[PDB]
Amino acid sequence: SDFVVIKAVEDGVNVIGLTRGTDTKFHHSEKLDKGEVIIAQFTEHTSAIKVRGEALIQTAYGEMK
Amino acid sequence: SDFVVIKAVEDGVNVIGLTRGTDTKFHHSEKLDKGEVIIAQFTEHTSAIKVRGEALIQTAYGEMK
Amino acid sequence: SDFVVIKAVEDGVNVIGLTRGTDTKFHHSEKLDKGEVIIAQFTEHTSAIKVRGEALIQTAYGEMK
Amino acid sequence: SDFVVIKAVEDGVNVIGLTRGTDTKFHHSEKLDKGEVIIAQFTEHTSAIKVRGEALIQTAYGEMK
Amino acid sequence: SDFVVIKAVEDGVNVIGLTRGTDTKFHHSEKLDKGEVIIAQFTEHTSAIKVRGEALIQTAYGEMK
Amino acid sequence: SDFVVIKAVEDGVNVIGLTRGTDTKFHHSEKLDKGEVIIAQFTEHTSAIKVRGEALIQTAYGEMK
Amino acid sequence: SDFVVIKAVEDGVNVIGLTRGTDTKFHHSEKLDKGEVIIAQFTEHTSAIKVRGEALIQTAYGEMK
Amino acid sequence: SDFVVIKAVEDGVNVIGLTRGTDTKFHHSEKLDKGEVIIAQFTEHTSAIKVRGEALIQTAYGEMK
Amino acid sequence: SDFVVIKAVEDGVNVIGLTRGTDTKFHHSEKLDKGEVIIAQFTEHTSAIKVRGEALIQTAYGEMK
Amino acid sequence: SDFVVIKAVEDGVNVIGLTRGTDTKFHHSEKLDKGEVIIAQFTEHTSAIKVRGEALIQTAYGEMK
Amino acid sequence: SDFVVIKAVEDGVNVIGLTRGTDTKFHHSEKLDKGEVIIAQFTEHTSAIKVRGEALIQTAYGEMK
Amino acid sequence: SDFVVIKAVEDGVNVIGLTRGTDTKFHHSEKLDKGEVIIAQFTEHTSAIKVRGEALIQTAYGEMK
Ligand SMILES: N[C@@H](Cc1c[nH]c2ccccc12)C(=O)O
Ligand SMILES: N[C@@H](Cc1c[nH]c2ccccc12)C(=O)O
Ligand SMILES: N[C@@H](Cc1c[nH]c2ccccc12)C(=O)O
Ligand SMILES: N[C@@H](Cc1c[nH]c2ccccc12)C(=O)O
Ligand SMILES: N[C@@H](Cc1c[nH]c2ccccc12)C(=O)O
Ligand SMILES: N[C@@H](Cc1c[nH]c2ccccc12)C(=O)O
Ligand SMILES: N[C@@H](Cc1c[nH]c2ccccc12)C(=O)O
Ligand SMILES: N[C@@H](Cc1c[nH]c2ccccc12)C(=O)O
Ligand SMILES: N[C@@H](Cc1c[nH]c2ccccc12)C(=O)O
Ligand SMILES: N[C@@H](Cc1c[nH]c2ccccc12)C(=O)O
Ligand SMILES: N[C@@H](Cc1c[nH]c2ccccc12)C(=O)O
Ligand SMILES: N[C@@H](Cc1c[nH]c2ccccc12)C(=O)O
Ligand SMILES: N[C@@H](Cc1c[nH]c2ccccc12)C(=O)O
Ligand SMILES: N[C@@H](Cc1c[nH]c2ccccc12)C(=O)O
Ligand SMILES: N[C@@H](Cc1c[nH]c2ccccc12)C(=O)O
Ligand SMILES: N[C@@H](Cc1c[nH]c2ccccc12)C(=O)O
Ligand SMILES: N[C@@H](Cc1c[nH]c2ccccc12)C(=O)O
Ligand SMILES: N[C@@H](Cc1c[nH]c2ccccc12)C(=O)O
Ligand SMILES: N[C@@H](Cc1c[nH]c2ccccc12)C(=O)O
Ligand SMILES: N[C@@H](Cc1c[nH]c2ccccc12)C(=O)O
Ligand SMILES: N[C@@H](Cc1c[nH]c2ccccc12)C(=O)O
Ligand SMILES: N[C@@H](Cc1c[nH]c2ccccc12)C(=O)O
Ligand SMILES: N[C@@H](Cc1c[nH]c2ccccc12)C(=O)O
Ligand SMILES: N[C@@H](Cc1c[nH]c2ccccc12)C(=O)O
Repeated sequence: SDFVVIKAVEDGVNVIGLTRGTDTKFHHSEKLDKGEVIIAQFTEHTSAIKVRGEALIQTAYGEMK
Repeated sequence: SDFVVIKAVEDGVNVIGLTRGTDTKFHHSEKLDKGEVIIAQFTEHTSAIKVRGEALIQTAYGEMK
Repeated sequence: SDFVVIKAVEDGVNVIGLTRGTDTKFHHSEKLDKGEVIIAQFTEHTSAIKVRGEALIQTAYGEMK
Repeated sequence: SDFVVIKAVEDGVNVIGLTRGTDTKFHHSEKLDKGEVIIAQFTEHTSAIKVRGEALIQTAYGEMK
Repeated sequence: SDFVVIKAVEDGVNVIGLTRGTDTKFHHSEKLDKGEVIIAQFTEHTSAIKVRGEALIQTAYGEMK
Repeated sequence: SDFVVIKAVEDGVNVIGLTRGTDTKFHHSEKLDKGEVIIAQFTEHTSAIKVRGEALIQTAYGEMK
Repeated sequence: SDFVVIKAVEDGVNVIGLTRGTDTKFHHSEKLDKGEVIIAQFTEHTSAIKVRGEALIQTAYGEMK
Repeated sequence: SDFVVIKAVEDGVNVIGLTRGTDTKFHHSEKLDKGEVIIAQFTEHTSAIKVRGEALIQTAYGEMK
Repeated sequence: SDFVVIKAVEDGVNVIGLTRGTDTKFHHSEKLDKGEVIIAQFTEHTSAIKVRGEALIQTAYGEMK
Repeated sequence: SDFVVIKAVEDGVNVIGLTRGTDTKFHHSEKLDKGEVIIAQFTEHTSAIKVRGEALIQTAYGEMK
Repeated sequence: SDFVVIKAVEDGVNVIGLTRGTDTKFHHSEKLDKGEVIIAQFTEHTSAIKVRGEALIQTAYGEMK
Repeated sequence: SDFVVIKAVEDGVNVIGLTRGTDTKFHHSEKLDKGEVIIAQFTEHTSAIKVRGEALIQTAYGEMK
């Protein structure tokens, strides 16, 4: 399954999972400080991912700075 | 499934999910402040995505600035 | 499934879904103001998409300007 | 499924769906004025598409000017 | 399924569908005037396509002028 | 399925289908005059194709001149 | 299924089908005179093809002169 | 399945597996000293991976430094 | 299935099929005179092919002169 | 399945298999002397691989020196 | 299935099949004199191939000289 | 299935198969003298391969000298 790579360029970046289904709610958040990385899949329960704060993002479609 | 990457260049960007099926309405709007990103899939419930406001958008077919 | 990316270059763009099946009718029209984007799939209900107004379009086959 | 992208270069372009099956009949027509686009799939009902008038056409096999 | 793109360079181009099966005959002829285009699939009923008249032809294997 | 594109460079080209199975016989011969094209699939019935006369041929493997 | 393209560079080229199975026998031959072409598949009954005489041969692996 | 390659550039890197499902918890943290590498898959149990500390990361989408 | 293309550069080339299964023996030898070609598949009965004599050989992995 | 190639540049490299499943522990350590190589798959039992010591590592995503 | 191409550069090359399964034994050795080629698949019975003597080898991963 | 190509650059190279499953044991070794090659698959029984001694190794991921 598809995934995203998220690296914090500054402290306090939040990576938020949004629920799959008829409803769209916050189900989990991970905080990244500068330099920390999360590699996160889309899953049965997560169909959208929100990132708050300055991050470097890589997906199958390229880089989002 | 396919997805889209949307980064807000200005405050107040709305990323809107439109319902899959015979009927079409907005089922969710995620508001992004400047710099925030959403990576969102097409899903059982979402078959079109509308973006209002100045955003950087990436899909399987490249970039839309 | 395949999808199309449509960006309005000027106010008053309409993105129209045509019904899949023996009958062909417009089932939904989405208005886009300048700068707004819709990323829309072909679906069980939609097998053709009509775009009226000045728009930038991307598909698997490239760009229409 | 495969699809075609058709943009009218002049007013009065007609995009015509032809029936799949033993018989080949016109089952629907869409008119495009200058700059208007249709993105249309081949489907259960449609196995050939006819275009009358000056149009820019894109398919999986390239551009037909 | 595979398809062919045929554009008439002169009036009176005929695009002819030949029947799939043990027997081979012409089940349909679509006449194209100059500039008109047909995008036609191979199908349950059509396993060969004949073009008479001056036409620009595109397939999966490139162009035929 | 795989197909062949055949264009007659002179009058009197014949495109001949050979029967699939234990037995091999000509089941159909299509005459092509100069400039005429046939796009023909391999099928349940046809597992080899013979071309007589001066023709331009395209397949998945390239061009024969 | 895979196929081969065979063009006679001289008169009297023979293209011979060999049987699939425990036994390897000649089951059919086609004669090509100069310029004539056969496009022939491997099939349920043919698992090897022999060519006698000067021919230009194209397969998925390239050209054999 | 998809995997990640993580190399510690300094001592004290932690590679953390997050649980797949409705709940998201850290189920394992692997410490890496300078120069040590982990190559870790996404799995039935693990649907996101967090990396803390200065690390070189490679995925299908390229490198993070 | 995969195949090999073998052209005799000299008279007396032998193309030998070796049996698939626990036991290995030659089940067929096809003798090629200069210029003759065999295009031969791997099959239910043939899992290795031996060529004796000077031949030009092409496979999925390129040429062997 | 995916695999990794690991070559020891110094004596005492350990290649460690981590268990697939809810629990994570080290089920095997292969010690490599200088120049020795292990080519190791991900498997039913191994879903992460840890390398301690100076090694040259290759995976589907390139080299890690 | 995958295969290997082996050409003897000097007399006395041996191509040896090793048995698939819990046990590993030589089940067949084919001698190749200078210039002779074997194209051999991996099979139900053969899961490793040993080549002794000076040989040119081609596989999906390239050439060994 | 995936395979590896191993050529001995010096005498006395040992290629060792390690068992698939909960246990990781050596089940077979092949010795290669200078210039000798083994092409070995991963299999039901073998999920890791160890090489002792100076060898040239090729896999799907490139060359390991
Ligand atoms: N338990 C979550 C873990 C997860 C995966 N991707 C995420 C993105 C954001 C937050 C959490 C996650 C899930 O399986 O869906
Ligand atoms: N619950 C929504 C979440 C979602 C996915 N993609 C979206 C695009 C826009 C808005 C919401 C979404 C869904 O599963 O469909
Ligand atoms: N990328 C996957 C995510 C996924 C995993 N399991 C799922 C089950 C149902 C729907 C989606 C999923 C998909 O869109 O398919
Ligand atoms: N409810 C519509 C939403 C949609 C998808 N693509 C579209 C294109 C145009 C208009 C509406 C749509 C559907 O699932 O089919
Ligand atoms: N791209 C997928 C989206 C999707 C995921 N799960 C679905 C379930 C039903 C319909 C569509 C979906 C599709 O068109 O199929
Ligand atoms: N491009 C898809 C559209 C689609 C999604 N779900 C469907 C269900 C039925 C028919 C078509 C669809 C297709 O042609 O298959
Ligand atoms: N109802 C038509 C819609 C359509 C798709 N492609 C077309 C091309 C031309 C005209 C109509 C169409 C169908 O499903 O087949
Ligand atoms: N009814 C025809 C339509 C058609 C498709 N391709 C064609 C080519 C030529 C003529 C007609 C056709 C069919 O389904 O087969
Ligand atoms: N390109 C598709 C067109 C198609 C869509 N839905 C279909 C249903 C039946 C037959 C054909 C189709 C095909 O020929 O396969
Ligand atoms: N009825 C023939 C039509 C055909 C397809 N390819 C051909 C090539 C040559 C001659 C006839 C054909 C068939 O289905 O097989
Ligand atoms: N290219 C397709 C054409 C096709 C569509 N629907 C079919 C139904 C039966 C036979 C052929 C077809 C094929 O050879 O299969
Ligand atoms: N190229 C196809 C031709 C084909 C279409 N339908 C078939 C049915 C049976 C045998 C062959 C066919 C094949 O070799 O398979
Ligand atoms: N009836 C033969 C036709 C054929 C296909 N490929 C060939 C090559 C050589 C000779 C005959 C053939 C068959 O189906 O097998
Ligand atoms: N009857 C043999 C024909 C054959 C195919 N490939 C070969 C290679 C060598 C010799 C004979 C063959 C078979 O089906 O297997
Ligand atoms: N990348 C795989 C991970 C995986 C392996 N086995 C699984 C079983 C269930 C769910 C996920 C998995 C996936 O998303 O599918
Ligand atoms: N190239 C095909 C030829 C083929 C068609 N039908 C077959 C039936 C059995 C064996 C082979 C075939 C193959 O090797 O599979
Ligand atoms: N009977 C052997 C033939 C064979 C295939 N590849 C080989 C490599 C070496 C020796 C023999 C073979 C088998 O089917 O497995
Ligand atoms: N390349 C095919 C050869 C093959 C065709 N038909 C077969 C039947 C049984 C075994 C092998 C075959 C394979 O290894 O599978
Ligand atoms: N037992 C864990 C091992 C694992 C795989 N990938 C990981 C990433 C981080 C931490 C642990 C792991 C699992 O199968 O899921
Ligand atoms: N890469 C494979 C590893 C694997 C092999 N056999 C397995 C059995 C069960 C689970 C995983 C595996 C996978 O994730 O699927
Ligand atoms: N490369 C093939 C070899 C093979 C052919 N037939 C087989 C039957 C059983 C096991 C292996 C095979 C594989 O690993 O699958
Ligand atoms: N009998 C062993 C043969 C083998 C394949 N690859 C190997 C690598 C090393 C040693 C032995 C092997 C097996 O099937 O697994
Ligand atoms: N018995 C182990 C062998 C193994 C494969 N990959 C490994 C990586 C590290 C250590 C051991 C292994 C297994 O099948 O999983
Ligand atoms: N690369 C193969 C190895 C393999 C061959 N045969 C197998 C049987 C069972 C498990 C693994 C295999 C895989 O992991 O899929």
